[PDB]
Amino acid sequence: HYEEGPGKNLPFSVENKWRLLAMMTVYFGSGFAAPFFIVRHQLLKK
Amino acid sequence: MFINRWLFSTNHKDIGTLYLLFGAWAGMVGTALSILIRAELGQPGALLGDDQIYNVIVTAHAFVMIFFMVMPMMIGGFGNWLVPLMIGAPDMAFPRMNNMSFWLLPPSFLLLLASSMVEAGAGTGWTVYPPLAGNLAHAGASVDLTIFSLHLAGVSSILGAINFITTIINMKPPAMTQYQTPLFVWSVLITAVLLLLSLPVLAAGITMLLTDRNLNTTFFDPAGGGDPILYQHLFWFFGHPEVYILILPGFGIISHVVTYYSGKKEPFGYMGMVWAMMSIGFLGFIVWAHHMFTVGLDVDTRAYFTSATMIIAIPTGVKVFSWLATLHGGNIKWSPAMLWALGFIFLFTVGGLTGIVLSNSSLDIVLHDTYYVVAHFHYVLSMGAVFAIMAGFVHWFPLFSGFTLDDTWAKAHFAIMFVGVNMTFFPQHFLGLSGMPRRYSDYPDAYTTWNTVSSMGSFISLTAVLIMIFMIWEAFASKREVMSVSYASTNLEWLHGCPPPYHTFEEPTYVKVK
Amino acid sequence: SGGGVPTDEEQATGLEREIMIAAQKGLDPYNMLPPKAASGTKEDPNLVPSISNKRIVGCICEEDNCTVIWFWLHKGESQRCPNCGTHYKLVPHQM
Amino acid sequence: KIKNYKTAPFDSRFPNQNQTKNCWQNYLDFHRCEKAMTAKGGDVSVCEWYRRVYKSLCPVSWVSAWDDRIAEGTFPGKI
Amino acid sequence: VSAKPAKTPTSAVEQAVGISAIVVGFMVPAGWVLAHLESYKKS
Amino acid sequence: KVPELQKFFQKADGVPIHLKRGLPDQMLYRTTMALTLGGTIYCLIALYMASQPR
Amino acid sequence: MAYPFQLGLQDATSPIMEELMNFHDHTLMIVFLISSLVLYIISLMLTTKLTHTSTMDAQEVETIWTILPAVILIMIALPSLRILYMMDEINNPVLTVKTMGHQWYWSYEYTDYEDLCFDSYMIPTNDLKPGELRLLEVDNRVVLPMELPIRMLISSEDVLHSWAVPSLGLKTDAIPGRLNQATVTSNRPGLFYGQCSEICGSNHSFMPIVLEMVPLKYFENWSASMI
Amino acid sequence: GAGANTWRLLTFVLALPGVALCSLNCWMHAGHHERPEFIPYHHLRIRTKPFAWGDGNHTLFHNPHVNPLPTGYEH
Amino acid sequence: PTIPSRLYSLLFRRTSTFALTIAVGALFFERAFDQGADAIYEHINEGKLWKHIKHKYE
Amino acid sequence: HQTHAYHMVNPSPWPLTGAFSALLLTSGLVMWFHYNSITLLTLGLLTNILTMYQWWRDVIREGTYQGHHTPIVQKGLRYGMILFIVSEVFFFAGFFWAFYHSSLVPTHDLGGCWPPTGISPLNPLEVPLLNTSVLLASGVSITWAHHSLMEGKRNHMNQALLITIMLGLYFTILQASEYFETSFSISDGIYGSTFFMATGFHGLHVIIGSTFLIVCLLRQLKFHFTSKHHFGFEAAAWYWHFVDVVWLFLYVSIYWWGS
Ligand code: HEA
Ligand code: HEA
Ligand code: CUA
Ligand SMILES: [Cu+2]
Ligand SMILES: [Mg+2]
Ligand code: NA
Ligand SMILES: [Zn+2]
Repeated sequence: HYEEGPGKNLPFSVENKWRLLAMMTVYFGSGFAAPFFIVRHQLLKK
Repeated sequence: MFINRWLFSTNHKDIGTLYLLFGAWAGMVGTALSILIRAELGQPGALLGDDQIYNVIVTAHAFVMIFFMVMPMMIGGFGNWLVPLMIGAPDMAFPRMNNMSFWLLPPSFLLLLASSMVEAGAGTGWTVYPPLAGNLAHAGASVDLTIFSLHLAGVSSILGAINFITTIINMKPPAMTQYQTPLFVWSVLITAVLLLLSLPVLAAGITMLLTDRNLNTTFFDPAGGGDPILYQHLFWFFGHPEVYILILPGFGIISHVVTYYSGKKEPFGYMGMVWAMMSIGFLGFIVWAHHMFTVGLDVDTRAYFTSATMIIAIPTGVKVFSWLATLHGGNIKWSPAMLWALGFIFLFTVGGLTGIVLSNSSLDIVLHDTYYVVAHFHYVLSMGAVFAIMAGFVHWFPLFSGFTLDDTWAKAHFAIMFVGVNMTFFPQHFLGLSGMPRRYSDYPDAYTTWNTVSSMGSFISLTAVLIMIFMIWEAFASKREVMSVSYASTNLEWLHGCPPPYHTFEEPTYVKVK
Repeated sequence: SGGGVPTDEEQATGLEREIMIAAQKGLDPYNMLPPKAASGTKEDPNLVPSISNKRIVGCICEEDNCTVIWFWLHKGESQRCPNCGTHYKLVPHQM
Repeated sequence: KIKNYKTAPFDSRFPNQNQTKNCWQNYLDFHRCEKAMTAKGGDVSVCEWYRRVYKSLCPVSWVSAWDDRIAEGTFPGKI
Repeated sequence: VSAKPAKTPTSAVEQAVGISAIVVGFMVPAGWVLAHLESYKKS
Repeated sequence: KVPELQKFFQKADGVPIHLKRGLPDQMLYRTTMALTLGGTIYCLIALYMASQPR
Repeated sequence: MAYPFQLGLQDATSPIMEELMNFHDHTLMIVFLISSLVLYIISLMLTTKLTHTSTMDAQEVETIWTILPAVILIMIALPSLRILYMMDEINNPVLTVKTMGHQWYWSYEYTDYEDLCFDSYMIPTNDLKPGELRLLEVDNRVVLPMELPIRMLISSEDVLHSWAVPSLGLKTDAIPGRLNQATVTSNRPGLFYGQCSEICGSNHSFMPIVLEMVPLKYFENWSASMI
Repeated sequence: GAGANTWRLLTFVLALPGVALCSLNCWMHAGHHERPEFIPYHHLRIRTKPFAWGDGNHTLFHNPHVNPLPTGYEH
Repeated sequence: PTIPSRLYSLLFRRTSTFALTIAVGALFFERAFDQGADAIYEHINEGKLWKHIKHKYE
Repeated sequence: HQTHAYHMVNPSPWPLTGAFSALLLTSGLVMWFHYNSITLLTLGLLTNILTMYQWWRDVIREGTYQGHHTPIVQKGLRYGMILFIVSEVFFFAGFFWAFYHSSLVPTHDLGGCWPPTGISPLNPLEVPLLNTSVLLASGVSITWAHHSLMEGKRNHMNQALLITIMLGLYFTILQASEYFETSFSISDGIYGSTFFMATGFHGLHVIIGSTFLIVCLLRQLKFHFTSKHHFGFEAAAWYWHFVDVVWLFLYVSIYWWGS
C-alpha cells in the first residue's frame, strides 16, 4: 500500500529542514537563473 | 515506487501537486524574464545591444507565464485538486489522459526554451503575426519550435478540458442537479467549454503558419493571395476566449474566498452569478475584433464590435456588484486571502474599467499598442489573476500540504507585493497616454522618469517573490499542522482532512432524497 | 445471418456483471440511483447504508437550494443536518 | 472637361477604410478603356485621367510590378 | 484555518540565515550574469 | 475466446494491467521504455548540437 | 511630442482628436465616478461592526442592477459612435500622400502630379545635431499643409508596420498587399512626432515619423526645388 | 420501423448500385485533355523555401506530366 | 408500415400488379440498359466509330 | 474496497511515454525541416504507434476482459467522444472560414476571380461526386451494421463492416489518385493551398476513421461487441458520420459552389 500523510504526499524529502532549504533554493534558483544563461549565450553567440 | 507515484500517476491530487510544482517553476522563470525587461528600461540603454534578444525575452515572458504559469497552476492544479473534492467524485473520469496532459506540459516548456536557445531567436511577441514570423524575417528553426510548443500546450489544454467537462457533467451525484455545485465548478465548466471551443482555431492557425513557413503555401503571404488579417482574425478569435480562460477560474477562486472568510453560508445571488458567467462564456466569441480596431475594418463592423464589447462589459459589472453584495454584513476575518481578494476586486476593477476606456474604437484608434493597453492587461492579468492564485494557494495550502503559512509573513508578502506591482504598473498609464509604444527596448528621454519609477517597482515585486519561498520554507521549517477548519460544512474539500488521503470517496456521497 | 453477437447476460464479467445482476433485481448497492424513503422525523430517520462506520451525508434540505450541507455521519444515534432538521441514520451492513 | 484636375476625388464605390480595390479596379478599367478605344478605333485620350488617378492612388512598386507583368504577358488580371 | 503549534520550533537565527541563503542563492547567478556584460559582448 | 480470458484477467494478484500477461508484456514494456528514454536523450543531444552555432 | 511628467494625452491639433479628448474626459468622469464608488463601498462595508448571515432575499435588486450599467454604457457609447461616424465623412482630398514601410524605415510618395518619393531614415545618436532629440529625429521629414483634409495611403513590403502619430490622432497598420486610407487635418504649423506601433524586428524601436506642416507657398518653393 | 432489413435493402439497392453506376460513369469520364500552355504567373508556382524532401523542388505527390515546375515543364 | 412489407403488399402480392411491375420495369430497363451499353461501347471505341468522325466530312 | 461505480485505473506509464513521443515527433519535424534528418522522426513515429497500440490494448483489457465499464463510465466515454468530435468540427470550421475569407474577397494578385487565372480546377461531377457517393454508401453501410448490432445478427454486420472498410480504403486510394492527377500543387496559389490543406486533413481524418473501423472489426471477429455494450462501433459510426458531413461541406463550399 502507498504511504499517505503530511509531507508523504510530496515527491521531495520533508523530514530534514536544511537539505530541504538547499534543494528548494537550488531548484528555484535554477529556474530563476535559466533565462540569464540563455541571454548570455545569445550575447556570446552574436 | 517513486516512478510509479510521481511519473506514472493516476490520481488527481498528486497530478495537481505536480502542476503546483511546475507552475511555480515557470512562475520564477517568467519573474526573472520580467526582471530583465524592466532591468534595462530603468536607465535608457542598449544593455542587451540589439533589441532582437529583447523581443526574445518579452516573447518568452509572455509565453511562459501565460501558458506555463497561469494555465497549469489555475486550470490543472486547482481543477485536479478541487473539482473532484467539491463535487464528491473520487477521481476524474479520464485520469490517464489528464496525466498525459500534465506530462505533455514539460516538453512544451523544453521546446519553448529551445526556441529561445537558437541564435535567430523567436523574438516576435506573444502574437505570432506573419510574415515577421515567416521564413524571411525569422528564417530559422526557433519559431517552429514556438509553434510546436503551442501545439503541445493546446493539446494538453484540450485533453484537460475534455476531462473537466466530462467529470463535471457525468461524475456528479445523481439527485444533485447542475445548479447545486459550487461556483468554482461552474467556473471550470464554462472555462473548459471555452478551451475546447477556442483552441482548435489556434491550432489550425499555427498549423497554417507552419505550413506557410515550411511547405511553401501562401495563406499569409499576400504575394500568392494570402492576407495577414486572416491570421489576426483567427488568432484573436482564439485569443479573447483565451483571455476569459485566464480570468474565469480566478473569478471562481475569488468568489469562494469572499464567501468563505466573511462567514457567508451562501454567496449572494447564485443564479445571478451563474447567469453572468455563462453570459461571459457566450459573449466571449463575438468580441474579438476589438483587438483589430486599427487594422482597417469597416466602420459598421467596428461599431458592432464596440457595442458587443459593452454587452460583454455588463455581466462583469454584475459579478463585481454581487461580490460587494455577498460581503453584505459578514463576520469578516482578516486572513491574507481576504487581502488578496480586496486587492483583486479593486485593481481588477480599475484595470477592466481602463479596458472599457480602451473599448471605444475612436479612442482605441489613438490608444492602440501603447502602455495604456499594457497597464490595462497587466492590472487585470498580472494582479487580478495573480492575487486570485495567491488567494487560492494561501487559502488551500493547509489542504494541499498539511502545514500552514505564517499569517504575519503572508500579510507582509501581500504588502510588499501590493506596493511593488502598483508601483510597477501605475505610471505606465501616463507612459501610454503620452504615446509610448509597446515592445521598446529603448525610449526617448521624456518617457524616462516614469519608466525608471516603474522599473524599481518591479524590483520591489522581486523582493516579494523571495518572501514567497521563505514563507513556504517556513511551513516546512515549522511542521505546524491544523487543529480544525472553520465553515467546514459548506465546503466538501476541507471535510476529508488536511491533507486528504490518496483515495478519497471510497464510498461516495449521500444525496438528499427529496 | 447467424447468431454470433452475444447477449450481455453472459459476456458481462466483473463490476458490470454484478451491477447488471443487482439492477435487474432492482437493488443498487453501487450508488447509481437517488435513494428513497425521505423522512426527517425523529422516530423514522433517513436510512443510509454503509460499508464503513463513517460516510459523507449531503443535505439539500430545502428545495431549489444553492448549497448542499456536507457533514460526516458516524455509526450510532441519528443526528440531523445542522441547519434544517432532517435526520440521518447510518447502517453499515452494505458490502 | 473635368480636368484642370487637382487630386483624385472621393469615389462613392469605395467609401470604407481599405482602398486597394479602388486602384485595382482603376488600373483594370484604365486598360478596359485602352482596349475599348483600340477595338472601336476611337480617341484613346477621352478617358485620359485614368492614368492620373491610378498613379495618384496606389504606390509605384505595385504599378511597376503590374507593368512588368504586362511586359512579359503574365498578368492574371482581366485584360 | 485554525493551526496546531509547531512540532519543530524555528528561532530567529535560522530564519535569518535561511532568508539570507535564499537571497544570496537567488542573486549570485543573476548578479553574476548582470555584474559583467562587457565580457559577453566580446568587446 | 473471451470467457477464459475473463477468468485469466481476474488473477487477483496485484500485478498491474500492463504486466497481466507476464513475460511478453514485460518484454514489450521494457522495449517501449528503453528506446523511448534513448530517444529522449538523443533529442536532448540533438537540441544541444542545434543550439551551438556552426 | 512628449514632455517629462506628462499624465494626460498629447495636446490637440486635429479636430477629430480634440473631440477624442472631450470623449476621453467624459469617460474619465465615468471611470472616476465608478472607481470612487467601489472604493467608497470597499472602504465602507469592510469597516462595519454588525453581522447578518441569514438566507436573505435574492430577486429584489436586479432591475436597477441591470438597467443602470446599461444606461452608463449607452451614454458612453453615444459620443463614441457620434465621433466614429465623423472620421469617415465625404472626403475632399486636397492632397494624397502614400507611404510604404520599408525594412525599419519609411518611404513617402507625393505623385498626384510631378512624381516625388523619398526614403526616411533615422539620425543616429552619435550623429546628432546639438539640441535635437533622441530616438525621434529623421533626416527627411514629411511635409504637409494645414486646414486641409489630406489622405494617407499606407502599405509596406514584408512586415507589419504601423504609421502612428498620437498628437494628430492617427494610427493605421501598414500591411503588405493592402493600402489603408487615413484622413488628416491640421490647424497649426509645426513638427509633430510619432513612432512605430507594430513590431517589425531587430530595430523596431528605431523608426520615428515626423510631420512638418507648413503653408502652401513653401510647397511650391519646396517641391519645385527638391528633385 | 425497428428493423435492420430496410437498411440492408437500402444498401443493396441504392448505395452499392449507385456507387457502381458512378464508378462506371467516371470510367466513361476518364479522358483528360492536353496540358495547358506554361504561362509563369508570380502568384503560383512559388518557392519561398526549398522543399524538405529529395530534390527540394518536387512536391510530395508530384507527377511530371500535369504538374509543372517553376523552371518549366520537364520531359 | 415498413418499406419491404409495403413493397410486397402493393407491388408483389397481387399477380396482375406483379405483371404491371414487370412490364413497366421492362420498359425502363430497356431505355436505361440501351443507354448504358451504348455509352460503354462508344467509350471503348473512342474516336473509332463513324459518329466520332462524322463531323469532319459534314 | 471501491463502493462507487466508477473506474479505478492502475498506474500506467504511457501518459509519460506518449507525451515524450509527441516531443520526439515535434523535434523530428523540426530537424527534418531544418537539418534533413529522418531517424529521430521515425523513432518518434515508432514510439507513439506502439504507445497508442498498447494504451488502447489496456483500455480493451478493462473494457471487454475485466468489465469495469459501468454505464456511467459509458456515459463519460460518449461525452468525451462528443467533445472530441465537436473539437474537430470547430477545427475544420477554422479551415473553412479561412477558405471563405480567401474566396469571398479575392485579392488583386488573383485577378479578383475565383478560381484565379492560371489554375484550372477539376469539375466536381465525375470524381468528387464519386467520393460523395462512396461516403454516403458507407454511411448507409454503418447504419445497417449498427442496426444489425441492434438485432444481433453476426454475419450481416460482418459483411456490412467489410463493405465499410472496403469503401474507406477505396476512398483513400482514389483520393490519392486525384492527388496524382491534379493540375496544381500545394504551392500553386492560395486556392491550391486551401484546397490541398483542407483535403489533406480530411484524408488524414478518414485514414484515422478507417484504422478505427479496422480495429473495431478485428475486435468484433474476436467476439467483443455484445448487443448493448458496443461503444467501439458507436464511436466509429460517430467519427464516420463526422467525416461524411465534413466531406459534404467540402463538396459544397470548395467543389460545387465557388468553382
Ligand atoms: C484577463 C485578462 C483580460 C480581461 C478581463 C480583459 C477585459 C477587457 N478587455 Fe482586454 N486585453 C487583455 C486582457 C484582458 N482584457 C490582453 C491580454 C490584451 C492585449 C493583448 C495584446 O497584447 O495584444 C487586451 C486588449 C484589449 C484591447 C485592445 C487594446 C489595443 O491593443 O489597442 C481592448 C479594447 O477593446 C480590450 C478591452 C477589454 C474590455 C473592454 C474588457 C472588459 O471585460 C473589462 C470589464 C471589467 C470590469 C471590472 C467592468 C467594470 C464594471 C463595473 C465596475 C460596474 C459598473 C459599470 C457601469 C456602471 C457601466 N482589451
Ligand atoms: C500571465 C500574463 C502576464 C503576467 C503576470 C505579466 C507580468 C508582468 N509583466 Fe508582462 N506581459 C504579458 C503578460 C504578462 N505579464 C504579455 C502577454 C505581454 C506582451 C507580449 C508581447 O509583446 O507580445 C507582456 C509584456 C510586458 C512588457 C512589454 C515589454 C515592452 O513593451 O517593451 C513588460 C515590461 O514592462 C512587462 C512587464 C511585466 C512585469 C514587470 C510583470 C510582473 O507582474 C511580474 C511579477 C509577477 C510575479 C512575481 C508572479 C508571481 C509568481 C510567483 C509567486 C511564483 C509562482 C509560485 C507560486 C504561485 C506558489 N510585461
Ligand atoms: Cu516599424 Cu516597428
Ligand atoms: Cu479580446
Ligand atoms: Mg497594432
Ligand atoms: Na533598455
Ligand atoms: Zn438539511
